Amino acid sequence: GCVEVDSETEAVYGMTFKILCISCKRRSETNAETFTEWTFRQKGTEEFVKILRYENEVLQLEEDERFEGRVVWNGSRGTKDLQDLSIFITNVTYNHSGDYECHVYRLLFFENYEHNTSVVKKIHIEVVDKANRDMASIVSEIMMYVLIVVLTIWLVAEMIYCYKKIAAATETA
Amino acid sequence: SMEVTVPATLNVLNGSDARLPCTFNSCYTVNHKQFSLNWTYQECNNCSEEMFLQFRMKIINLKLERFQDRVEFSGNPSKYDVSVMLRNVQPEDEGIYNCYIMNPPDRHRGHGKIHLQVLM
Amino acid sequence: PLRRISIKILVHSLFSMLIMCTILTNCIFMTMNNPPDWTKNVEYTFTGIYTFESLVKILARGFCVGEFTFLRDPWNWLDFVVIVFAYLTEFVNLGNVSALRTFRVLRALKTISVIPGLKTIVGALIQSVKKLSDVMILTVFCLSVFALIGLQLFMGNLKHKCFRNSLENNETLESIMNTLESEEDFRKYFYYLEGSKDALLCGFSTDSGQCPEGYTCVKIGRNPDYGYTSFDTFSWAFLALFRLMTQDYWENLYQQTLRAAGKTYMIFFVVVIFLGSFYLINLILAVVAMAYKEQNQANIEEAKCSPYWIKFKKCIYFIVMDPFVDLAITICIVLNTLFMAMEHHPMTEEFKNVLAIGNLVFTGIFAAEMVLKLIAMDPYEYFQVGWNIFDSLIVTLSLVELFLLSVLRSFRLLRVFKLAKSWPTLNMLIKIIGNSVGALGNLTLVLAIIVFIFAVVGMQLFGKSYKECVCKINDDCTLPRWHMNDFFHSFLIVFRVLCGEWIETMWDCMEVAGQAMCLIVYMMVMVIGNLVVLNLFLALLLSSFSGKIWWNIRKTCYKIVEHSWFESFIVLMILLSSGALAFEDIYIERKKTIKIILEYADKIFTYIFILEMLLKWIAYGYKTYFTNAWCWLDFLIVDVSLVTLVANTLGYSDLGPIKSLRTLRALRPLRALSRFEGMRVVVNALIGAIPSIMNVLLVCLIFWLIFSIMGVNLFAGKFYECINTTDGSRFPASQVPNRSECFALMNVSQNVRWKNLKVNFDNVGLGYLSLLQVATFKGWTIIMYAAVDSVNVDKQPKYEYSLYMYIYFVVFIIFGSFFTLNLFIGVIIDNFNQQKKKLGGQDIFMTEEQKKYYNAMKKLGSKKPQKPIPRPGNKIQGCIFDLVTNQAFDISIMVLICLNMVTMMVEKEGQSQHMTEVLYWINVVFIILFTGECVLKLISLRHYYFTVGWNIFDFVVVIISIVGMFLADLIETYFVSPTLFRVIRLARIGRILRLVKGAKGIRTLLFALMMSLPALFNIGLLLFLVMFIYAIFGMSNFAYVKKEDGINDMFNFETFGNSMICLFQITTSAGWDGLLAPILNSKPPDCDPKKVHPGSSVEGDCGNPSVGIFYFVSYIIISFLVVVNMYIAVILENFSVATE
Ligand SMILES: *[C@@H]1O[C@H](CO)[C@@H](O[C@@H]2O[C@H](CO)[C@@H](O)[C@H](O)[C@H]2NC(C)=O)[C@H](O)[C@H]1NC(C)=O
Ligand SMILES: *[C@@H]1O[C@H](CO)[C@@H](O[C@@H]2O[C@H](CO)[C@@H](O)[C@H](O)[C@H]2NC(C)=O)[C@H](O)[C@H]1NC(C)=O
Ligand SMILES: NC(=O)OC[C@@H]1N=C(N)N2CCC(O)(O)[C@@]23N=C(N)N[C@@H]13
Ligand SMILES: *[C@@H]1O[C@H](CO)[C@@H](O)[C@H](O)[C@H]1NC(C)=O
Ligand SMILES: *[C@@H]1O[C@H](CO)[C@@H](O)[C@H](O)[C@H]1NC(C)=O
Ligand SMILES: *[C@@H]1O[C@H](CO)[C@@H](O)[C@H](O)[C@H]1NC(C)=O
Ligand SMILES: *[C@@H]1O[C@H](CO)[C@@H](O)[C@H](O)[C@H]1NC(C)=O
Ligand SMILES: *[C@@H]1O[C@H](CO)[C@@H](O)[C@H](O)[C@H]1NC(C)=O
Ligand SMILES: *[C@@H]1O[C@H](CO)[C@@H](O)[C@H](O)[C@H]1NC(C)=O
Ligand SMILES: *[C@@H]1O[C@H](CO)[C@@H](O)[C@H](O)[C@H]1NC(C)=O
Repeated sequence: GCVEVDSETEAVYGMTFKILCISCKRRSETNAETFTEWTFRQKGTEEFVKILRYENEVLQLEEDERFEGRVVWNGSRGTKDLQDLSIFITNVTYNHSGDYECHVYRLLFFENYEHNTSVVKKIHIEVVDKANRDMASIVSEIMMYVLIVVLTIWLVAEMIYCYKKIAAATETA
Repeated sequence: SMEVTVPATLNVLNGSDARLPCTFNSCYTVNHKQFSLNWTYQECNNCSEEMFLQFRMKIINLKLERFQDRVEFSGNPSKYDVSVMLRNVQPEDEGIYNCYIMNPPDRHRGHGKIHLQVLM
Repeated sequence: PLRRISIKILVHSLFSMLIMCTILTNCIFMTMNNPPDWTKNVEYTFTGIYTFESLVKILARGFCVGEFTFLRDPWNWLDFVVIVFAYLTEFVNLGNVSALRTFRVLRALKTISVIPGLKTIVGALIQSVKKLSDVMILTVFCLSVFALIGLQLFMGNLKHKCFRNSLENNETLESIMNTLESEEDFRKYFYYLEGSKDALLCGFSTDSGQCPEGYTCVKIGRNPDYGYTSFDTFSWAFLALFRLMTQDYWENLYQQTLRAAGKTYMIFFVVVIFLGSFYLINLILAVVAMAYKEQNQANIEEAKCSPYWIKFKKCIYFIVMDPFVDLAITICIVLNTLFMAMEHHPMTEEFKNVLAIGNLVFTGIFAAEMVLKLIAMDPYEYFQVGWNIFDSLIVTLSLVELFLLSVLRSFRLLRVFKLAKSWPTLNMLIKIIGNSVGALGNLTLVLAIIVFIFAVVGMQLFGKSYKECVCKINDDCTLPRWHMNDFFHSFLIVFRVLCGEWIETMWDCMEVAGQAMCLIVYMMVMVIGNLVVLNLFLALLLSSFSGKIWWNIRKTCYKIVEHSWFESFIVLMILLSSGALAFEDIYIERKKTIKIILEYADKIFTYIFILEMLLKWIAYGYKTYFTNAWCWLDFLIVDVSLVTLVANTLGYSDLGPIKSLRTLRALRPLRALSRFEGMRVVVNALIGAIPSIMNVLLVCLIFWLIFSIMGVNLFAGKFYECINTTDGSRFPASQVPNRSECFALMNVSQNVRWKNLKVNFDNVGLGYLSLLQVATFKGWTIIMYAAVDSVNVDKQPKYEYSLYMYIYFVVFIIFGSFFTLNLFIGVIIDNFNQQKKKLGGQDIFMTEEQKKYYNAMKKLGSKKPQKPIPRPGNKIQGCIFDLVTNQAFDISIMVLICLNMVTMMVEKEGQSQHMTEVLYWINVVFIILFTGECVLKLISLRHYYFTVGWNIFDFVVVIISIVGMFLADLIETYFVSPTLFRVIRLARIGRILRLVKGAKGIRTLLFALMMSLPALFNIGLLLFLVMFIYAIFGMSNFAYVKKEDGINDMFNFETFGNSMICLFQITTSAGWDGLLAPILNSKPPDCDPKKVHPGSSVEGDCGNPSVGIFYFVSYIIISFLVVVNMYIAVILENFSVATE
């Protein structure tokens, strides 16, 4: 079922990027209605200007130029109880860099209890010119090779020592 | 079926107090809103019934003119008890006394019938 | 003179028969349940016959001598009781007629006296019970210790409920509780999981949980199950544990506590089920079986025109043609059954007719041979043979079908047995059935008599209550499916209890009939009823049973493979390789870093294994390498991994296979089997028995097929019903009687669905699955309700229309499960016996090293006397030694421990402070006295004290006990964390364990358990590996299935920890039916094929019906096979210890 996964923090310039904000209800069985707000403050500047609001099925987008155009909803569709809210940007630009805060509003319907809750997920992304390979990927690949080389060296090493001994035994008798 | 225990005939001296004792028994635990008890009197076998006391949330004594203020409730229903007391019995009190008990959730309605006879 | 006449009357052929005939008739009358008024006179006559029968015996035997002859026999005491009782009732009697009347059932017991040889069987049964005295003591003690551990660890836990956070009008949790008492009222306030009887159980820890947001967890109110399921009091805890031991609906207790308690406590259940249930039950079987052999064997040892007909008639006899004509017919019979196997709910009109045409030909051929058969040997000669008469009845039935209960028609399939004569194993099954009504007929008859008495007794005692109460038990105000109101129904409940299904029904009886009465009756049926069933099973089973530089290189590689570091290094890789498997699952997306290393890590593993395999080829060569079973397994695994790696590097991946192939990885732990010596030994034993198992399976399959075919004809296509989708409640049938009517409702109504069961009798293959559930008793009841309810193929089912179809299930259970299981168990244990004989009479469940150790444990059995010790010279030292040495002093300590044990029992939930303080203080005195005893033994004994093993255990217990009290105290001062504290107190239970030292009988049994630990460990290791492979297959395959029944948050296949919890639960095959059900549904509207699943790539939550069925079924069978092993290992050791 639903799992919470943190969004990627580096977006290549001039390429599409997807921001992931996923919020999971404590109990899957319960049914509630959700809506979301994403506010972004550009790097080097204080505060957040709400950029988009998604309620019902239609997505409302603020008129600011930084994000004018370039945004599409990648969230749960037709559910009306979103669970997963994600924003996808086409044609990523430097202007799209900084801190992103996404707040979720959920109406939970219980037997005689109606509960309104707020959870805040904030995503911070920095634009870079060229995709940078993750350090974990690089360390592991280099690390894996060393093991492959060391083991083989060890295996070959025994044979030179073991084999010579075996050859020696035949001659003695 | 509600279990009802009453004396079929109750003989009481004129001027004494007559406790009309009936036992109602059914499964479950009695509920105040749920438990309802009704008592009616008849001068004779074929005679019209006159309700004189009810339990609906609490005891309601209808204060029928024929009894003056001589009727009292005399039972703790939670105990399956719904007895009534007729103080200072008079000859005109002779007749048939009916106890009807309907107890939710029990669908069945209990009925006890006492023939009260007044001595001399 | 009169005495002679009476005496003459007393011993007569007819009189015994006359007394007996009336009694059987009397039994039919008890079954009335509201007999007419006219029947009362008949009641008087029965009273008359007994007095007359009773009077003569007393008149002749007594000689007016005090009835010395008459009352000397024990059975006669029973008759006197019955006569007075019938008579006493007319006389002034006690208030409860039903309680008093129940005695009349005693007359049924008289039947035991009248039938010849029955008296002997009952006596035989009582003798067996005597042997069970030691096991009973241990069982009570064992249940008692667990009850104490359970109570301390889980008391008050079942209470948790989710209480909502915001309350209007300044209400308080305390204020709310007293004022309201209604399910509707309660629901508004606490969570309640969509129609469950009670509130959802919540938990404090991260592992357990969880309550929806806006609801908080607090503990208040009654425990679930009417308050019956709770760990609050010792008595209640004892009932909960007893249920676990007999494994009745044990899965729910397990699921419920884990949820409130948290998953970490799953450990408690593993130890209890593994030691408490599998082991304790086995001990009972061994003792009953062992006891039966001595008595059975001991008793056995003491004994030791006209002329034309003849011409034509002679020709017919030549026509018997045993070499070919007789043989030819059997091929025909096998073919016929196969023909019958083809049926389905939906059958085309042309196909339906073809089946009819085909049947007639077969019916005709069987009759012609019979008519033809008659001419050749003559009628008298013809009916001489039993099979012939058997064949004749079937043929006659078919002829009648054409013109003159069509079900009987379905009956010709039995004919299939005829093959029994040719088959060695089938002959055995035929033999087993015969023994029950043959030599063992008297014993089997007793079972029938006992079931009858209980059904009637239950009916008399609780029949009235169920009707009046109904509501306490049912929301609707109508009788539940299982009730004690009628004899057939009362009988069904008793039969259910024979299978271990007692708890579900008992809660119902208790609500209506009260705790004291319901508990006593059910407990007796279970203990007494089961003992008879156990005796029949065991009795039946036992009786039935009896340059050339290349050469140097080749030599060297051989050196490398043989070397220990390499063998050792390879094993480490296997464990490590297997472990990486556990990490993958739904949560892998999170923790992206671990995912990257694991992906890379596998490549190094693939290279190492491929490298290792090459060394194997050079060292062994191809011929040696491929003639080994293990290597093929090993060679095959590397290949699957190798193909994925080559395909993966290349790209061109994810196109089904190879992608399906990736799922095959779960097989990686499989190479581990060869490496471990312990695991391999167990596997060798199973391979030895597969051929033997195969033979029994064939008989089971053929036998089950007849039941399955029979079932298909009766219920095929009749399980459909129109149900309200919101609550899944079938419509009344007053409206929407047929399928056609149901559809009209849908057109004008949104949520009404016409739907099938999912496990049913639509086709022969499905019938096999339905039968499997009934055989195991899991998921069986849903099916039975469907069968009885059913009316016709396209018609809505009426409630309990068939009612007598229950009989079909009862017959299958007796034949399908009781007999085959008898056969399955008999062959497997025997095969194991042959294996033991072959390998020099040595246990086949232990590695060679284990064998040396097993012998050392055997040495502990010896009683050679240890040195007495010398009193120290000092008198002061000596008197203490003198006092300590005395046996009387030791008995006092034993009494003291028992006193200590009773103190623990008094503890209960919400006891109060004054109560709590006294218990704490009494406990301190106990610690001081016990510590005091230890010091005293030490002063006198000195170095000698340390010599005894028991003294050391006693000394260790004291150290643990003082520390436990102090640490709890330090913890209280330090504070923070209640949970560490409860576990700390568990130390006191240590003193109770010392009781074992005192009882000689219990110790022998305990010693036996210790002896089998080495064998049990190997099986446990093998079992764990199989469970592990399955968990991995499950994680990939079943995560994402829609959550329905048995699958919910927790107890789901989403992660490895979760998968393990489920697999352990199903090992006992409990709830296996529930888990399988979500997997079965495929396609709308059962499920959505493409579902978003936020945070993951995968789409849809549809179980694979084919893959799911193979997986659950295979697991049930495999686990069962290994469990047969535990049964075998325990029995062997038990016979040896008892034998010594
Ligand atoms: C199927 O069952 C549902 C669930 O009870 C029924 O829905 C109820 O209908 C009545 C009257 O239409 C409403 O007052 C209740 O509120 C409904 N329950 C809820 C909670 O929705 C429904 O009537 C049934 N379907 C049909 C066609 O009868
Ligand atoms: C299936 O059930 C329906 C419903 O009763 C039967 O069709 C008719 O039902 C209507 C009510 O709408 C009655 O007026 C008719 O009398 C019913 N049929 C007849 C001939 O009386 C129908 O017969 C049932 N059987 C089917 C359709 O196979
Ligand atoms: N309904 C059914 O199959 O009846 C048998 C019994 N009763 C239940 N309510 N169960 C819950 C699930 C289950 O497996 O069906 C079962 N769990 C066990 N141990 N036996 C089953
Ligand atoms: C990028 O930012 C600059 C200044 O912050 C602004 O003038 C420009 O319009 C932005 N780009 C777009 C496409 O709006
Ligand atoms: C996210 O938006 C892109 C824009 O085209 C769309 O193609 C993609 O399918 C969306 N995500 C999903 C639900 O696959
Ligand atoms: C990105 O924006 C530029 C304008 O600066 C536009 O020409 C280009 O088409 C955009 N990229 C894509 C993939 O459309
Ligand atoms: C709760 O619901 C109300 C609707 O009455 C809405 O105005 C409010 O914003 C919600 N609360 C939150 C925290 O969004
Ligand atoms: C009140 O008494 C009458 C007798 O006339 C009876 O019919 C009725 O059921 C009683 N009311 C209730 C609520 O039981
Ligand atoms: C608590 O209950 C009292 C009733 O005595 C009420 O007057 C008061 O308003 C309640 N408190 C709150 C915070 O509502
Ligand atoms: C609903 O019944 C109406 C009759 O008014 C019919 O026209 C319609 O086709 C039916 N619905 C379906 C899905 O067949």
